[PDB]
Amino acid sequence: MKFTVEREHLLKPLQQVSLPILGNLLLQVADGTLSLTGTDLEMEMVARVALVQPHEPGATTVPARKFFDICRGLPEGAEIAVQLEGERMLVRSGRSRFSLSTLPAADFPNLDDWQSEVEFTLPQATMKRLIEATQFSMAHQDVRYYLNGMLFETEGEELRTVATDGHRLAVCSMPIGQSLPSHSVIVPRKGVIELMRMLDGGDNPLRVQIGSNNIRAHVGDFIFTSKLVDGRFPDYRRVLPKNPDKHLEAGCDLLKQAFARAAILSNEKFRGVRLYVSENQLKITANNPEQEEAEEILDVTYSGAEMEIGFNVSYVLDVLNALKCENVRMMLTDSVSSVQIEDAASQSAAYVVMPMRL
Amino acid sequence: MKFTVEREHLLKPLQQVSGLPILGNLLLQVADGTLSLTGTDLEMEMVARVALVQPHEPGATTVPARKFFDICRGLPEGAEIAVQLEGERMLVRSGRSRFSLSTLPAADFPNLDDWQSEVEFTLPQATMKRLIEATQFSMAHQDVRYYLNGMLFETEGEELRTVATDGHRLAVCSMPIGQSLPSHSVIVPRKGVIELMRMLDGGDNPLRVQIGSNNIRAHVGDFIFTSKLVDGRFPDYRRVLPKNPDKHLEAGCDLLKQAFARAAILSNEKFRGVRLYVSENQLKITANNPEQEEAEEILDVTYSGAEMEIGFNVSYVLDVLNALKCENVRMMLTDSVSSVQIEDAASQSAAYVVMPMR
Ligand SMILES: [Ca+2]
Ligand SMILES: [Ca+2]
Ligand SMILES: [Ca+2]
Ligand SMILES: [Ca+2]
Ligand SMILES: [Ca+2]
Ligand SMILES: [Ca+2]
Ligand SMILES: [Ca+2]
Repeated sequence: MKFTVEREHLLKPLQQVSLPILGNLLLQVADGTLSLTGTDLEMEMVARVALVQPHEPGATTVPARKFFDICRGLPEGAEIAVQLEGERMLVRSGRSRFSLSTLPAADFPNLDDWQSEVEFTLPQATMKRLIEATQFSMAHQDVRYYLNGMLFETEGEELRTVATDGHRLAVCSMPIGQSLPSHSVIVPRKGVIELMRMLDGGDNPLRVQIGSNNIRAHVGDFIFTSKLVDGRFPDYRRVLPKNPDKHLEAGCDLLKQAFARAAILSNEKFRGVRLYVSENQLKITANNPEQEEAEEILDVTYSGAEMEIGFNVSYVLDVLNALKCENVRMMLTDSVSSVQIEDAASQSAAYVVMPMRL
Repeated sequence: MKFTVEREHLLKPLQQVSGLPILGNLLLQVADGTLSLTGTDLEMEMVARVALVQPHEPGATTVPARKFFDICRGLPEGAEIAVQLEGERMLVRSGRSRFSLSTLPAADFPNLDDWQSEVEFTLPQATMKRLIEATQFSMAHQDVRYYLNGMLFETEGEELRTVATDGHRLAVCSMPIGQSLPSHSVIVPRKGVIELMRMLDGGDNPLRVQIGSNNIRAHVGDFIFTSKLVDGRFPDYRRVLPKNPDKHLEAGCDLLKQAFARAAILSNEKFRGVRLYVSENQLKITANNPEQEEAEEILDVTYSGAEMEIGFNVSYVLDVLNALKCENVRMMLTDSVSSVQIEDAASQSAAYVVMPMR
C-alpha cells in the first residue's frame, strides 16, 4: 500500500473520521482512491480522497490521533508519502520521517449490513438548521435511554426534529419538497453531533437513507452511518400547549439580557423566575434563599389579560440563545400551563418550557 | 452610603478587584468623593479607586463580589448605576433594572497587617509584562519546596530580574529600569504573579513598586495590589547557567519548534524523551516510544563545534521555544551529561536552562 497526498487533502477527511483498533483508522487504497474509516462500533465515518499521484493498492490501520497529529504538524501544503513496511506504516515529508504501528485491516470492524427503506435529499443548510434548532434540548445520559438522542420524523413533504430531556422540549420542521412516508427514528446523541460536524457549510446536497435500525448520511466525499436508538420517543404534539390565547412579542436580545440579569439572583439549583404580564409591559422577578431580589421591567407588545407565570430561567435563556433572531413570541395560557416560544418571524421552530409555582 | 456611577467607570475596577464567606465579598467605601473597592484572600489585596463626580453620601459595606460584577457587566452599554445601602441590603438601580444584594458589615472585612516600604522603583508596564511572560512558565506546580511555586524578583545595579524554576528547567530575564537599586530579592507567590500580570492594561500608565520585608505592592493608574511574600532560599541562577557552554547552535525558532513538536508525538507519553545529534551545520532530532514507533527530523542549522548527542524532555524544550517570541534561537551546549542554555539569538535579556535526560 502506497500513496502520496497533499497535507490539506488529508486534514479534513482526518478530522471527519476521528479496544485499540477503535483508536485506529482503516486506510484503503483502491481504484484511484484513498478511503479512511473511523468507527466506535455504534457509528462509522468513511472519507474518500482522490489520488492524483502514483499509488499502490492495499489496506492497513494506523493510530488515528498520532497520524492526525503528524499530518497537522507538518508544514502547510507539504506532500505526504505513505507506504506500508512490515508491521509498520512509514510516513515521510521533506526530511521528517515517521514509523507508526499498524493493526491488520482484516481486524477492522464493520457495522452490520442493512437495507435502506426511506430516502431523501435536502440542502445541507436545511439539515444544519433542523439539528441546531433542537440539539441543546437532548438529554445527555438519562436512564430513559431513548431521550439521549434526537427524533427525526418525516411527514408529507417535511422533515422534523424533536429533542427533549423530559423537562423542556424543542421542535423544528422544514419542508424539503419531496413526498415522504410517515416515519420517525431516534438518532443517538453522539451520532447527531457527528452528523452535524460533517456538514461543512457548502453546496454539496445531503442524501439521507434510513433503515429499520440504521441511518446513513452522504455528503460529497463523506459517508456517515449510525445505529438508531431502539426505543419509543415521546409525542411532541401532547407537549405543545393546546391553543394558547395570550401572545407577547419582544426584542430577543432585550428579553435575553433582562432574563440573564434576573437569573443572577435566582435559586442556583432550581432557577425559578416569575413573569408579570400587563398591557405592553413585562416584569421579571427573581429571588434566592439569601432573600436577594432582582426586578426587570421592559416594554413589550401585549394586549391580553393580566397574568403571572414562573419558569426555569436556564431553560428560557437556552431557547433565547438558540433563536438568535430579532424578535421573539412567547405564547401563554395561564400560571399552571407551559409556554411556547418562537421566533416572532417564523413558526419553523418551537420551544416548550414547563410552568413553575414560585 | 450612596453613589451614582457610569457602568463604564465601574466595570474594569470590578473586574480587577473581583478576579470566612466575607472573602467572597467586596468592600465598598465612599469617602472624600472617592469610591474604593477592595477584594482580598488574606494573602493578597486589590484596591481600586473611582472618582465620584455625581452626588454621593459616605459609608462602607461589603457585597458578594461575583454577583455585583455580573449585574454590572450584564447591564447595557452606557448604563448609569445608582447604589444605596438600605438597612442590610445594597440596592442597585439602573434604568428599570433593580437589584437587592445581601451585605456583610465593613467592620468584618479583613485587613493585611501594616508594613513599611524598604525598596522602591518605577518601571514601564511593558517591562513588567516582559519580565513575567519570559519566565512564568518555568515556575514549579505544587512542589513541596514552596518557594519554587512562586517567582523571584531581584534588584541588582539598575536591573530588575525575574527567575523561575522547578528544579528541572530554569528561566531568567533581566531588564534595565534606569534607577540605582539596592541588591535585594523577594519571592512572589504564584497567585500574586498572576495578579501582577492581570493589572497591566497595556497603556502608558507606569508601574510603581514598593517592597517590604514581607510584602510587595504595585501601583498602576487608580489600582493598588498588595501581596504577601514567600519565605525560603530561592536557588541562584548564576550557579545554574553553564560555566562555559561554548558549542553554539543557531536555528530558526519556529522551524526548530515545529520539528520538536512533530518528534514529540512519538516520544514516551510520561517521560517525553527526545535525542539530539549535533554535527556540522546539521541537527537531527529522534524520538521513540515503548510501542517501537519512531520519529526523525533533520534540519539545517549553523553549527561549527564538535559533534555530540544529548537527550531532553521535549516538553521543556517546547516551553522555551514558545516563550521565545523571536526569529532565531541559540542553543549553547557543553556535553551529553550537562544542561543546555537557550536564548534568542538576537538578545541576551532572557536565558533558559534545561537539564539533560539519560
Ligand atoms: Ca502552501
Ligand atoms: Ca405535517
Ligand atoms: Ca410521521
Ligand atoms: Ca457551488
Ligand atoms: Ca428589588
Ligand atoms: Ca539575564
Ligand atoms: Ca526518544
